[PDB]
Amino acid sequence: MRECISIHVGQAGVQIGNACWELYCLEHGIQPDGQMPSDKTIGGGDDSFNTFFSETGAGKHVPRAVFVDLEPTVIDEVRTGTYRQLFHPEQLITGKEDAANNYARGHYTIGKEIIDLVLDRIRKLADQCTGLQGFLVFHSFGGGTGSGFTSLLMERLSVDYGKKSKLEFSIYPAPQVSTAVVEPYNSILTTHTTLEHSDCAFMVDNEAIYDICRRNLDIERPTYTNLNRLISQIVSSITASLRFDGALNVDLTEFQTNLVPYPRIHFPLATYAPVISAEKAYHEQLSVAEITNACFEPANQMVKCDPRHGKYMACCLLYRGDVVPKDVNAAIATIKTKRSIQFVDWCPTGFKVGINYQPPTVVPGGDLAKVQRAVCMLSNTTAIAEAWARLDHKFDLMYAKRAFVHWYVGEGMEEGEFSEAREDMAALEKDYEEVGVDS
Amino acid sequence: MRECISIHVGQAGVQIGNACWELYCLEHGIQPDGQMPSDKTIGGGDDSFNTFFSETGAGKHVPRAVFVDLEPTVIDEVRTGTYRQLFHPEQLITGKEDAANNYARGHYTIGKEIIDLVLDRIRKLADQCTGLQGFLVFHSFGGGTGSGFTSLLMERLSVDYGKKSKLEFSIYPAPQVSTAVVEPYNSILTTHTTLEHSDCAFMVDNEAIYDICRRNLDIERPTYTNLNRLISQIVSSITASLRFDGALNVDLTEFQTNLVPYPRIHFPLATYAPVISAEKAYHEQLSVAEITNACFEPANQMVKCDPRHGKYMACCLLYRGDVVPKDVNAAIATIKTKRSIQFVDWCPTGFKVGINYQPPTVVPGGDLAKVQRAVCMLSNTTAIAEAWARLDHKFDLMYAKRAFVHWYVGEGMEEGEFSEAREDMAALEKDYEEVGVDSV
Amino acid sequence: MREIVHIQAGQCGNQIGAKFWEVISDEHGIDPTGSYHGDSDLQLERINVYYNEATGNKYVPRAILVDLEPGTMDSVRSGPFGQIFRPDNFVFGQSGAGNNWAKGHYTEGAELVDSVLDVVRKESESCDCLQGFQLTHSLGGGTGSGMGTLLISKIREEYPDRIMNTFSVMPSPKVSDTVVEPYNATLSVHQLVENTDETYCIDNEALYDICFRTLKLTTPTYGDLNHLVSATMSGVTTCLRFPGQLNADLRKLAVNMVPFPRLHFFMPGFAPLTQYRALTVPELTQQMFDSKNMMAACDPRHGRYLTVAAIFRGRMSMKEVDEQMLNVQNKNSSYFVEWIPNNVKTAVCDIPPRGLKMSATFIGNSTAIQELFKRISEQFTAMFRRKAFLHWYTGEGMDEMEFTEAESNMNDLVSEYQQYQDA
Amino acid sequence: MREIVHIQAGQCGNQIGAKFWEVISDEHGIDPTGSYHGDSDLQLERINVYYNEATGNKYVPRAILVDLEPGTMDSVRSGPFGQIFRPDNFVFGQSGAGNNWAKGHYTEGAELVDSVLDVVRKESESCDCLQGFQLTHSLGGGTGSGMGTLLISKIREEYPDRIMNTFSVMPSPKVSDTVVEPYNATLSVHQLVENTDETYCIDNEALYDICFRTLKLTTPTYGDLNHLVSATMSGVTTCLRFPGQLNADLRKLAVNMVPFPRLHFFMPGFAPLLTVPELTQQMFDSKNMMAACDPRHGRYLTVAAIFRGRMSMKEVDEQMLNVQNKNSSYFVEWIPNNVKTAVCDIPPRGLKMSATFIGNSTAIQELFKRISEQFTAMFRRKAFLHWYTGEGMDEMEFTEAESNMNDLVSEYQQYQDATAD
Ligand SMILES: Nc1nc2c(ncn2[C@@H]2O[C@H](COP(=O)(O)OP(=O)(O)OP(=O)(O)O)[C@@H](O)[C@H]2O)c(=O)[nH]1
Ligand SMILES: Nc1nc2c(ncn2[C@@H]2O[C@H](COP(=O)(O)OP(=O)(O)OP(=O)(O)O)[C@@H](O)[C@H]2O)c(=O)[nH]1
Ligand SMILES: COc1cc2c(c(OC)c1OC)-c1ccc(OC)c(=O)cc1[C@@H](NC(C)=O)CC2
Ligand SMILES: COc1cc2c(c(OC)c1OC)-c1ccc(OC)c(=O)cc1[C@@H](NC(C)=O)CC2
Ligand SMILES: Nc1nc2c(ncn2[C@@H]2O[C@H](COP(=O)(O)OP(=O)(O)O)[C@@H](O)[C@H]2O)c(=O)[nH]1
Ligand SMILES: Nc1nc2c(ncn2[C@@H]2O[C@H](COP(=O)(O)OP(=O)(O)O)[C@@H](O)[C@H]2O)c(=O)[nH]1
Ligand SMILES: [Ca+2]
Ligand SMILES: [Ca+2]
Ligand SMILES: [Mg+2]
Ligand SMILES: [Mg+2]
Ligand SMILES: [Mg+2]
Ligand SMILES: [Mg+2]
Repeated sequence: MRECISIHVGQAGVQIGNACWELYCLEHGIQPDGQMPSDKTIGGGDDSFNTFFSETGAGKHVPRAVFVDLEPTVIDEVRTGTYRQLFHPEQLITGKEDAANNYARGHYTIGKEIIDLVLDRIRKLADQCTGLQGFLVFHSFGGGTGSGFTSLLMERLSVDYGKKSKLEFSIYPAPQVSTAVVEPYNSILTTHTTLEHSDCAFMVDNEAIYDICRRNLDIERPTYTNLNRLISQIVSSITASLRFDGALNVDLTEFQTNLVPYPRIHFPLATYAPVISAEKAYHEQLSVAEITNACFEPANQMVKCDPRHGKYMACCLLYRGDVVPKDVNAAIATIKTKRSIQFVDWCPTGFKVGINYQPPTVVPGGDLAKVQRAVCMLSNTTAIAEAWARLDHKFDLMYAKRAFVHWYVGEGMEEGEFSEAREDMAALEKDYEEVGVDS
Repeated sequence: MRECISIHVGQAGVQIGNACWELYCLEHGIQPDGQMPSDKTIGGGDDSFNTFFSETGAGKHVPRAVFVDLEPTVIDEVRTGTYRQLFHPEQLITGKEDAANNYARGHYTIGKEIIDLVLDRIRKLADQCTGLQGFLVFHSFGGGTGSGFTSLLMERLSVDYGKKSKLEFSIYPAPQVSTAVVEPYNSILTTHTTLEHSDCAFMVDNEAIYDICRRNLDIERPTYTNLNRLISQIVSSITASLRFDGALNVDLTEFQTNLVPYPRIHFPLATYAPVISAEKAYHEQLSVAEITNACFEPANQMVKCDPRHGKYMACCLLYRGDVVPKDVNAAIATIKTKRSIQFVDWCPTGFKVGINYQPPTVVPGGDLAKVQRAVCMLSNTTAIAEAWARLDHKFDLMYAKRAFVHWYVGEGMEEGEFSEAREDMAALEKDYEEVGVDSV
Repeated sequence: MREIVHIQAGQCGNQIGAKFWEVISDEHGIDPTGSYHGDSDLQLERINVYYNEATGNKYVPRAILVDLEPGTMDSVRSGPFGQIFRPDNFVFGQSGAGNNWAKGHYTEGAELVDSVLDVVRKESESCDCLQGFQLTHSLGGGTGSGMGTLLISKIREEYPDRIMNTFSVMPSPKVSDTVVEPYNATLSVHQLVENTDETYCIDNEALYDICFRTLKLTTPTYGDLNHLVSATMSGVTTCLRFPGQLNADLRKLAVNMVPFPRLHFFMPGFAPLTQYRALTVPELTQQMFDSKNMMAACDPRHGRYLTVAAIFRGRMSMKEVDEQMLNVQNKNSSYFVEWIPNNVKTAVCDIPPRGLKMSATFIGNSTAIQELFKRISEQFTAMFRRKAFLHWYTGEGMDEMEFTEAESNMNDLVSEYQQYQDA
Repeated sequence: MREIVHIQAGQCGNQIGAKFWEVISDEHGIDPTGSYHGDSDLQLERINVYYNEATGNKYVPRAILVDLEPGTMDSVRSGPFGQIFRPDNFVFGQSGAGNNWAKGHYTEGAELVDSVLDVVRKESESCDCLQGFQLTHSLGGGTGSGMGTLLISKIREEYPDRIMNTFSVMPSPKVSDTVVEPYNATLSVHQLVENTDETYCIDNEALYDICFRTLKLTTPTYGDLNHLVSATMSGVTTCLRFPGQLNADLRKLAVNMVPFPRLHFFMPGFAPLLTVPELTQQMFDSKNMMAACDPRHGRYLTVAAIFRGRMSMKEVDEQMLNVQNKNSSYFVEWIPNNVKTAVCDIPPRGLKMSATFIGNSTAIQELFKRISEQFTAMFRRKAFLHWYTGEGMDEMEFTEAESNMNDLVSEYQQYQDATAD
């Protein structure tokens, strides 16, 4: 039995984190006070859910998680929330003043003083582990903390937990959803610093989740709550292999074995279907072939891009609910000759498939209708390089005039770290061009 | 705080002093025995009128003033007059023998006998002050005491109070009134000596006041009593900002910033309006528009010069009475198009406006009609150098033959002091030329 | 907890400062005696930012009152909300600065500065997590202009990392007290370009025009001008005083609004200009960007916008708010810099200020502000070329070399602004 | 507090001196017994200028009578107002002067100057604040001429910053007493040019003519001449004795009347001998000059005019301005505004309104030329010099007086021709 410790950094990770653990609890039948009648072994046991929850003599299940934010205002809502009693107080680490959307301030100035305390709190959790497989880091690209403190944490984790795996859930910035002007800077700065300390990273583009909430859920002005409930559905689909009995993606190293053939190109694309409005009293539930066919509609991807003008290096279909292997082969047969699925020539053109018979759980009073079958597709496509190209261009525009640089240099960063990070990104895009395109 | 000590030097200064204080009393409701029934604070207070009146335990309000003259006859009237109970005897200081129209006698021979005593009485007054703001010095240009002793007092005051501010109300001589032949000498002498010790001087040309009393007040031959009552109205308008509180009132030290571009150019030109008689005031009611316009008529000026032939460096309108900004502004816009207000190129072309709500008073039995609104314009204009020129020419006519110079040398002065004073006046005239030339 | 210490210096500094407290005290339901009497918890959730809580559910403005003359001090202490201020925090002298920057910065002000710093230091010790300081003052007098800038330097010396935020009233010949205001203002702009992180330029000329030309007031008073200043001040601090999606403080504001360090002078705007007929959200955004609503006499069209922040207050369609903002941008994109992507941000707030169904507040960082400094500079040189009125300053110990420096430093500022207008 | 010490010396001195007290006592309401019997408060305001206050409101002239012969003061103490004079202040000799300047200045007069001095000193210690002295004497010869100028010189050594004022009567042969009068005049003018601040030149030549031609007197006496002298002296001292709008003493008059130290000899005038226009006009006419000089043969350096009686200030101002403009040629340009005018409420005895004239005019050199002509006629032939050398003098002293009087006339010319630019 191997454990997984989750780390939530900054406002975006803490709230996304709040949402996932709310969902993990509903899925495993754990009460808001940590009780679990489903569990017959009190105070222990080697069940599949024990990878994300530990137990006490009192029969209480506690997420193997740590929340860190450099100001208390967001974690305080977790300390007085519905699952307040589910978290031990030391799992919640808050600071005095935040990083002011400043990567330099979060990584260098405020980060230096709070890093050791966090690593102790993490150690406290690793000690209770008998086979830690590694960490899941939730954070934004744009926040000064989400970008700056995370990359220092990822650096340290590689030292104190060498052999272990680090997986990343990242929120790519989009102006439709509360973004500061300097967020492009923090994004490149943190991507460069963390690029070698993360084995696999799932980007979520707030622009994409935003439109999905508008199109499919009929929400005029989606809020963080709407966005995070849809995000934690995707996250829950990705981690369920770890929390439930199964054979595919049973530990963090299979994500990299199945999804990441080249190390730097460790950015899979999540598509997800079906997203159905709970306000639709009736809505015929789609077939397996239909939900599978939707995984290839750009509308349903966590990042807006066009996978048709790219190449695949790996696809992984994860179904939850009423799905028979027979129907899955049928869809796949069809979607091959229907859609444009280019695979890179040094990779088999195939699909690793997983089926979990327990169907998606929905937060009561949430936006999502319950569905008898859903699928999540993790594909590694050069198409995602589009998100790097858009981001790098915005970086170029401001950096050419040196706008806002003085704020970073003022926290102790050297102006040259901008050029280094950007030069790395300029290489990252090239790695995608050489892998994908041809003459 | 902000307290003003007023020093009245010699006959002109003493007689101007009587008029002013009689009027202040009438403006504040202070009786000739010093009782002010409206004042509820007994023995003290920090009210606006307290900048000029101290208080005693008995509720008497005593002027912050010293009267000094080198002979008694003129002060003796103050000592035995209607306001005799207003001043303490120690405030009224006289010698036995005057300066005989001789600057040298007022600044040296006689003056030295009494200067120490005057400075001691001033000190005593200054010690009753929580924040002495400065001094107001009333004197003539032409008398031996007015010119000689004043210059001595100013020099000493700079030594005892440093750069504490000193303002002059000066009487410029005119033949029509009552001038001696040597008054151009005492004039250039004292102007030169006090120049570096005076922050700001208000000249009142006796010939201007005399002509106004005739044309506007219908007085065949004006006397000193006629001139002083008009002078005191001007003095009252200038100090009104210090003695009265008001929403739209501006302090005189704020005008002083706009009225002194350079240290030596500290001679504003005063104009006052309306100067009308009760016979004429019975018919006409004079608006803000009319009295404002009247300030730009050359014939209403305390000093005889032609502002159309100069350039302005500052214009301050001090209104008192039934006056509101809407009308002031409307008036100034009219003037701003019908008249030749040419400004120098190096300072804005605005008009600074204060408004005191307390209306003008008139002394019972005076010659001025009682009016609902008055204005006093303080302007700084190169035109005023004309007065310097006129006075300098008379000086030159006599000094070219050393006429009467022996009287001054007999008392201890040197011809060198004459030419020195004159050359200063010369520079002063050139200084007025240059401020008027346009920038590069 | 993001506490802000407020300092108001001089006549203007105290009259606008005093109105500011009157307005926000109202919006938060604090009565003149400091007792909460509102109806919503929203009014008390950020109350600790500007108010210190005394025993007895009493709220006291975290404000320090400074002046070299005792008049306006007494004027506020007897005004509407005069009792709400902590008596210990009235620091005032007796001499007065005579509209003389040198008197406020060097001679008379120096004798009183340490007294003010002891109160500043006292209010700061009382802060869980000091955010920064904010100062109200005019630039064309002496106490606000000179002592103000002197305090800003002494405070930056002891609090080198807190945020320095000033509401600075620029002088205008239309509303003038003395002729030396360009002197006092040019010496102060120099200090501000070096020791403040954010400065709202509140131009008296613009205020005059808004009253005269728009509100139809032939004879405007300082009371009419200040009505506009408090409206603006309330709107600019909305996100500090009320809850919303926006978890931001003054530092985050400076990081995103100031692309280059010396260019931290903001153009404020307000709509509707102070009604039975309600305004429409298209109308609020239309006016907010109109030149006639800017509280600084600069035609935005004469230059380019580096950063824009708008704050809408009222119960309104957030969707329509957003649609109208993208229209303006797409309707004026030649007036925004293309090299700062997505540089126009909007915050909405449900609490509308007392008197209006809904309003907008404009905070712009624009190269057009150079027109304001050019104006100040033109009027400075006219006098300085001839050294008019210099003796009021050289007699307080200052030398001409110091005037030459301020003027030079200001022209550079104008040059910097114009270098980014041709990008 | 502006006391004046009056001194009268010699026959003429005590004569005109006595009349001066008759007239000004009548004006102030002082009877011969010294008791005040007037009706106005103006009469007692400046009384202390010429009078001391004795026990029981008794006013005593502040005067000192001096003569080298008892045969005159004997008369003075007999005329009306002879008891008014304080009896100690009589200081009379016995031998006499014999119309001999030298006897009065060097020999006889010296034996007696210490006696007068003690009296002048005693009268001075009495004064709250002494203005100066006024001396009525005569350049005609003897006591007043030679001794009077000795007193001036002795008083000057003890009161050097005080004002020395003389009423000096010039000799004329039409009223002549002695032949040697030209000799005595010149010796005195030599003293007055050096030891007085202001001197009124009362000229017996002009007084004779006024009586004869104007007042049509065939046989004029000293009584008649002196009556003119009194009228003038009452006039020139009006603003000293009454509280007019003028606030001035002897020193303030000197300062405005004497542009150069030696040119301190004035030409008195008086009118009438009736409106403001004629009264002003007669005043600038030669027929009203108490000095045989035509104002139109020289130029006015300075002029003072006092009008007494009830009249309009404005008309006075206008008439005085018109006279100047119509006579502009006869005033120097280099002294701006050199004509001053006072007006006093109360008139003299028996006149509805009078006007007195004090001119400092270069035409006065005619007076001096006249004496110089008669002097140089006698001295040329050495006539009568033994009278003087017999007392101890030498011709040298006679030459200095002449050469000094020549220059005095020469200065008056220099400024008459002086021009301005
Ligand atoms: N999906 C999602 N995005 C969020 C959420 N909160 C913030 N973001 C996004 O994350 C970025 C801002 O990062 P934050 O988490 O607010 O920043 P932080 O880590 O607190 O950093 P500092 O506040 O600068 O210390 C913007 O692009 C936001 O749109 C959230 O709950 N959900
Ligand atoms: N307006 C006005 N001018 C006056 C008054 N008294 C005198 N003067 C003028 O002042 C000048 C003379 O100065 P005074 O004040 O008389 O002389 P003083 O200061 O007493 O000097 P001495 O007596 O010579 O020591 C002349 O030009 C007079 O016209 C007065 O009451 N009012
Ligand atoms: C405390 O109040 C404010 C604080 C901030 C902002 C702001 O303008 C709406 C405020 O209201 C005045 C702000 C504005 C400007 C930005 O750049 C244009 C930005 O990206 C960033 C912001 C704010 N962030 C967002 C996404 O609005 C954070 C800083
Ligand atoms: C004691 O009485 C007199 C005293 C003075 C003057 C005078 O003549 C009118 C007197 O009456 C004889 C006098 C005369 C001459 C002046 O002008 C030459 C002058 O300027 C000055 C004056 C007098 N001043 C005035 C203004 O008249 C002061 C001296
Ligand atoms: N808007 C506004 N401007 C003011 C106010 N009071 C003064 N001013 C302006 O500020 C300048 C004078 O500064 P002031 O505050 O009087 O001087 P201080 O007391 O020395 O700081 C001039 O430009 C005035 O127009 C006020 O209440 N409102
Ligand atoms: N007007 C006038 N002149 C006199 C009188 N007595 C003498 N004189 C003249 O004075 C001159 C003689 O001087 P006087 O006083 O007699 O001689 P003293 O007594 O020796 O000085 C002659 O010119 C006389 O005409 C007099 O009473 N009146
Ligand atoms: Ca268990
Ligand atoms: Ca009182
Ligand atoms: Mg945060
Ligand atoms: Mg006097
Ligand atoms: Mg002011
Ligand atoms: Mg004889």
